[PDB]
Amino acid sequence: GRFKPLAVKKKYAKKMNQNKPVPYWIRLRTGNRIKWNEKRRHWRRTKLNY
Amino acid sequence: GKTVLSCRKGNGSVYQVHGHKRLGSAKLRILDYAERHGYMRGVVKSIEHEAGRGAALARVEFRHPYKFRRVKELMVAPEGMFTGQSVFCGQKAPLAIGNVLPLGQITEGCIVCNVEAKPGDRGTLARASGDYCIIISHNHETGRTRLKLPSGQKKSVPSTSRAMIGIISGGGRIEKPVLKAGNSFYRFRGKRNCWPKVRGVARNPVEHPHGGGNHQHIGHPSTVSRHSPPGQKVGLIAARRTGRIRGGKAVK
Amino acid sequence: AKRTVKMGVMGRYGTRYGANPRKRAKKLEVSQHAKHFCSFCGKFAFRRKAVGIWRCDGCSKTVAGGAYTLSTPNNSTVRSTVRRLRELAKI
RNA sequence: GUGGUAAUGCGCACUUGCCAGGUAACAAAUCAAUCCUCCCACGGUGAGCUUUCUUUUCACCAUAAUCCACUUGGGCCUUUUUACGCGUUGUUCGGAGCGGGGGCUCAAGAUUGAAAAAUGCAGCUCGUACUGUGUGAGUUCUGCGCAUUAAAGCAAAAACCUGGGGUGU
RNA sequence: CGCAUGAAUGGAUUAAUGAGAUUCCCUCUGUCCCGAGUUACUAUCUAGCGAAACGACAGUCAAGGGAACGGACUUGAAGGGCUAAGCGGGGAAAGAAGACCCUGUUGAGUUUGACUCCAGUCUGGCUCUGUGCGGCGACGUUGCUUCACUUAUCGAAUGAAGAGACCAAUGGGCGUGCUGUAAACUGAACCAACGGGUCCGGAGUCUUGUUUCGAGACAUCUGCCAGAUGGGGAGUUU
RNA sequence: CCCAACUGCAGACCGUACUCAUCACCGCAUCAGGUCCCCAAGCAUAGAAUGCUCUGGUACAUAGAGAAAGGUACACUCAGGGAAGUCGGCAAAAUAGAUGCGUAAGUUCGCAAGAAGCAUUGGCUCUGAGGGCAAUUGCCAACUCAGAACUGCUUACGGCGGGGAAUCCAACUGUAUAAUUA
RNA sequence: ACACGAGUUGUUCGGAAACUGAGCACAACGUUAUAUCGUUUUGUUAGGAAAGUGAAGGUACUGAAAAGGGGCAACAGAGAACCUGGGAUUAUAUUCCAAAAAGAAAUUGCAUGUGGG
RNA sequence: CGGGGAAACCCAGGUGGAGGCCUGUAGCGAUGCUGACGUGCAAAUCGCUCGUAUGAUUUGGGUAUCGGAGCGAAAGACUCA
Repeated sequence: GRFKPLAVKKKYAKKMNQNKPVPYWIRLRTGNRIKWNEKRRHWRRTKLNY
Repeated sequence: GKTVLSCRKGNGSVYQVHGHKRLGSAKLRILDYAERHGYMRGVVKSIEHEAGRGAALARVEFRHPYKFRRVKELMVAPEGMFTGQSVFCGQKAPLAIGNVLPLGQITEGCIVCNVEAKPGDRGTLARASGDYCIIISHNHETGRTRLKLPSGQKKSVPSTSRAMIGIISGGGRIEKPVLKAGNSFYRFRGKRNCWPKVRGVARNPVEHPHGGGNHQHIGHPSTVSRHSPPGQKVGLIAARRTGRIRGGKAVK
Repeated sequence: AKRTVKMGVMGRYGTRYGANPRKRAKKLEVSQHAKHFCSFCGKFAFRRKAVGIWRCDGCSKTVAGGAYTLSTPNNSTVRSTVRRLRELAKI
């Protein structure tokens, strides 16, 4: 819909930023574990209800 | 088992008065100094209809006895009360239809409506369409006035009580058959959630003491004691009589 | 012509609610849709509005008269007795 | 403040000190019906069809808000008096003032201008200049409410408005 | 002569109405005699994709006995292997720790004349709880009690808006607060004019004091104690 | 200090994408289910029924070859008989639009009733009737109904009631066991 | 799908500032061993002293008048001052366009100037 | 509007548009096939047929009443499969 509180708009603003993939260099840190981002998301599944 | 439906109406959840479309309470004018020592004179500004009342109300506009302003009272119109009429209310007020006199001032056998059972009550009784009291006798020592009412019982009101002369507006209503479930619909719509009403023998035994089975039937006498607890009192509550009244109908 | 023998205003309930209850409503049904004499102007102008509210078309007066008619039969006594019962006290 | 016999017209002030009333505010059906849509008529530009036929078939032909200066329907005044007459598709109305003459006002429009052709659209010319610009069927905005069957009678308040009284005096 | 019909536990009728129950008739028909042909989409074969139910091991029969109805054992008869589409006789086929029935010192929903109690409603006593003249009793006191009171308390109304008095005792140290109305039929009223010497009037003053009205020591008041009722509700058994 | 017509400067806050569904939501999913509101063309027709079409939008739903049996169908037909089938006319067939005539018992006088039943219908060329406006006369629009002559039927889209004689029950409209009982 | 950049523009559009409705429950009061309970719109809280406003007058005192505390609940009710044109876009628009604003208006606040009082 | 009658009233033609009225869309339902499906399109769907369709109608948002309790035109219905 068009309506939204602004407080709710930001929560989706944050969650849009967090969907980016794991940087390529950060795999190369010495003693590194993280490979691909495990918290990624797609609106088609697991819907935020904010 | 489950609670009986006559008990669930006691919560007042869904079963409260609707009363949105209503105009407010209908009372006689306040009892004032002028009301007691004199009369205040208003004028009937309109005659209209509460949703869910069978009578016809009246907006009567007095003038304020103290400040400069004009107060509007809403009372239950007598029979021939017409728009533009001047209504007198007080002790000096002459005896005429629609005027409000203190009930000790009214003759002997007059027809009276909208009585107040307590001197300052602004009227509680004989307020239903077509109903009127008949004042019987004034007792000049004790200061009481005996009168019959609509149910035939005869009561004694303190004679400083006020009264309105003449029968109440509506009349009838009852004398006309409804003919359909449909006219019974908006009937109570302006009143309550009273309707339609499932009779007890149809409903299951948890919900009602009549809730029996193979053959719709009560199975135990339907007359119930006065001391029966809530959820039990059902049917005829402490009936002195039962069945057809063949002659008699003594006032109940 | 005359398009019903008896039923009259009740022909709108076609076969339906039974002879005697229809016939009993018909009285009170034609009463309220009748035009009643207005003792103020003199026309027969009153129409029933709501229950008991009777408005004159010539006068624009409204009256509390009630039910399906202007004056219920025991109103006439109540109005005549007090005309008597006021008059008797004045002397 | 001030004109008209009058319905009411015209543009020194302040009034939420107080009061009174309005707007906001609600409603069937029938009939008529606004913007607008469709169809027909007129004929201008391009296109389609062409063995034969078709003065032809298809598309387009537009004017926003805002602000200025005859018709239809209602309420009303003055005049002449009416008891049969006026009027609707329709269940009406009048000495508590019908009908007629002449007027006042309100509602919905029509019209002529400002805006506004400088725009839009189409065609065409050697990325420019030119050319073109209805007594029909629907339609709920409206007439329209003290307004529907009704033992159904159809929310309220802010905010605004005018008056009473007063201030100016 | 109704096993066992019957009167608002409603009896008897009943036009109109019904996706209600039933029976005949006309019409019509592949419902049928008795089946036949045609169509789309399947099944069928292919390309791509590609599961589940189920699964001890397995799988041809006759007879015998057996847990008394065998794929296996006994004695016979069949049996070359591998396959595609069907089919529904068997696998006492698949689903689901039989819902029927019984059992268990397992329940649960309801009912009542079960056993056992609980709220609710009523009832008694004390209490709340005061004052005065009295009447009946009991042994000056006390139980009860008629009546007249008003401050506890209770019921109501009001924007707590005008009580009572002045009219004076069983007190204390003419009338009764009074412009207006007498069937009714829609007008208005404010923010003092004015008089008297900035005050006092206009607009009476006073207070053993309640806001006013009704009831009133009563009960529908309050609390505890006591009994009756009590499937409305609880526990458990049967 | 107020009023009047202009002028001067300023006019802050949040949403604003996209979707609203045979794929954007809920139903474990891009699920033949469900989900409020607004705009709504042409012809046939009584029409928002139903059939086809210009603007807009689509060719996405796994496909190809293809005559087995057996099936499913928002698919048909059948000689003679016509309910003998079957628990039972289940399913199918049948009836059918509009106009005119006609219509029983029973009845609460309202109905029953579209009772039942009979007949007409196209195409073409004509004729009559039904009005408006302007000053008897002149000019004009938009449709409907009736009648006639000639000529044709292979009875030919879609859509659209089978009907009658009685018994039982409930008076009627309504509600009602979402997912076996309406 | 995935990856990498970009995209949502308002004095007037919707809300809020500022309406009331079915209703809700903060204060207050009362209950409860305990508030995490009840009352709280029939004109309106509370045994209840909840007004911070100021008519007239005297020069920031004097006191008429006003009874009934605070707030929320409507993106379909009430209320609301703006319209089209475009070559203004890959994607937003009654939102953007700048001197010939493509332009034409409406309205709120304050302020100066001229005209009047 | 006309006709009949001494009267009371009675007949006929139009207008009008009443009804929990009838046919029929959407809408709301859910009768029959005991049709499809029945490891589905679907943990109740689909096809034709059928009920009602100006009313006790259908529907959005808000708001109120729930666990021995709520709500119920009463079926042990419903209270997030």
